[PDB]
Amino acid sequence: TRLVKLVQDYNYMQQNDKIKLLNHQIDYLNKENTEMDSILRSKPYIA
Amino acid sequence: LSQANVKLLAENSSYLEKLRKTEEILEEYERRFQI
Repeated sequence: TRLVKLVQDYNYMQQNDKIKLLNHQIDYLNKENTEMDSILRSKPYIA
Repeated sequence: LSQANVKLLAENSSYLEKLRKTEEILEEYERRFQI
């Protein structure tokens, strides 16, 4: 084991892409804590 | 503080705006009236 490049590149690269997609899901599915922290401030302002 | 504010806030900006205009006009009018 210690002592097919195509798959190492094809996932890694597909794996790499799943991660990049996940990075975007982190931002849109989501990073909305930025806006919802504003909800945490503002909506309680009814109180 | 969901919709009512939104409407009141919109109105607030307007009510203000109206005042902003009258304040400007009054300033202009004192020194329009003059002598």
